[PDB]
Amino acid sequence: EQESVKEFLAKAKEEFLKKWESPSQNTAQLDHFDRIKTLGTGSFGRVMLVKHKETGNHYAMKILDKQKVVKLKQIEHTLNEKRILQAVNFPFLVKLEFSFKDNSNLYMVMEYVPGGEMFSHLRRIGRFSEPHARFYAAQIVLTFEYLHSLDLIYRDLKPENLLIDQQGYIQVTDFGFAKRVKGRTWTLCGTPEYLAPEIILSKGYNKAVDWWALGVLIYEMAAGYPPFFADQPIQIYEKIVSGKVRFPSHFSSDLKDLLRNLLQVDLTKRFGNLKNGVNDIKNHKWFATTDWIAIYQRKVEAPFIPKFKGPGDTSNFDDYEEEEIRVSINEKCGKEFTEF
Ligand SMILES: NC(=O)c1ccccc1
Ligand SMILES: NC(=O)c1ccccc1
Repeated sequence: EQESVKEFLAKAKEEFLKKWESPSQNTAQLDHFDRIKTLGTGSFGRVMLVKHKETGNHYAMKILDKQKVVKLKQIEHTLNEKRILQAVNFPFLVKLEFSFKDNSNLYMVMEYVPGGEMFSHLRRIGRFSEPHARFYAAQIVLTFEYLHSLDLIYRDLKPENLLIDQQGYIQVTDFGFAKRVKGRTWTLCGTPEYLAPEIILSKGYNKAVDWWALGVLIYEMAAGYPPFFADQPIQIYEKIVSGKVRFPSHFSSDLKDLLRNLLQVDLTKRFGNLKNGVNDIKNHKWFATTDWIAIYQRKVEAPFIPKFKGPGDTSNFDDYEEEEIRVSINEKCGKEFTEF
């Protein structure tokens, strides 16, 4: 690799480790914000559009219920999420601006991206052309090069976690499954359609699972649907481990070849996990038109720009029941979340 890239990644790791070793804590509080709208929901939390009352800035606030995190055995994962997010810095990662906790909840306040999820745009248009899919894929390749060099595995690549910003670039959100890992890790987590075979088979796995997920994402972007689909998860898992994928006829030969090497069931043969690491992907003929430095510098004109009216527009997100956000008079799970 060019020394310029080596030195960049050395500095990136230095800066990450300084924040990793001394995480920021308790940098705002709930009554600093006005609640605007629910942007998304899950089994143990929600994401809200909020406005800071003194500055007028909008943010997306992820709120996790401590008692539900405990019950759903997500304690370590939520601590990972916040500790990693407060320590990273890359053009295609959403920025965490504040974090704090109270008697009931954990709070992560991040930059609001009004363009919405790639998922919505993909389903609205049907599929992306190869150039369009390649523009997004290149950003994920660089983001994984960054994360993996910090010994981080992402573990939740899917279109819902990729927001499209005002310049049409990706900002990856939701680090709920991200983890700092030297060697292997074992937790069953992710989203079924995107799981690598070695996760399904309960092996000790590594960063190669992210490269598998990139194969799934590129396939889904270019086809309009993911390569392994079924009504039951077990049926999805049978397809994933089988080593069989069918490509639409409109796929280019270069795209098929790249995907066979990312969707390689044998992790020891999968692109991104060989001796040349990420460069087997960056040098593949499907990426021959990609100017990697220009992508990093956000100098490439994007395939499209989401339509939105301003930093408070929620039109690109959908409508959810507006539920109360209660804070108990008594502290819950204090010990479990001491480090948050
Ligand atoms: N009540 C509040 O201050 C609040 C602010 C933001 C989100 C939810 C609640
Ligand atoms: N950062 C955001 O704008 C965001 C929006 C919705 C869900 C998650 C994050």
